[PDB]
Amino acid sequence: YPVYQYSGNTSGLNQGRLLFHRDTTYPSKVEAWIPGAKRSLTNQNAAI
Amino acid sequence: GRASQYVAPGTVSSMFSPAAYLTELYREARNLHASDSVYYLDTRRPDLK
Repeated sequence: YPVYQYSGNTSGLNQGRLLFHRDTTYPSKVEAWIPGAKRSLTNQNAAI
Repeated sequence: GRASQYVAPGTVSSMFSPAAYLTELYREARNLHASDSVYYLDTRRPDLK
């Protein structure tokens, strides 16, 4: 369940954060592939 | 990862299993007699441990 948080607007962030909720109980990582940008963010060793 | 690992309703890995029961019984029972006593549990049944 992703939400993108913008830098600024009272919360300066270093380049912004892609927030997400996940249901899995496994200690994995989450890839967020963005095909048009040909960019992908990854949360390595993401929290449950 | 204990809180992510749920077990079958009757398996050796379960806390409510007879293995778990055995584990508790031994852990406590073993100290009922002195280690140098002829009646010491481990002496009587070393295969148990």
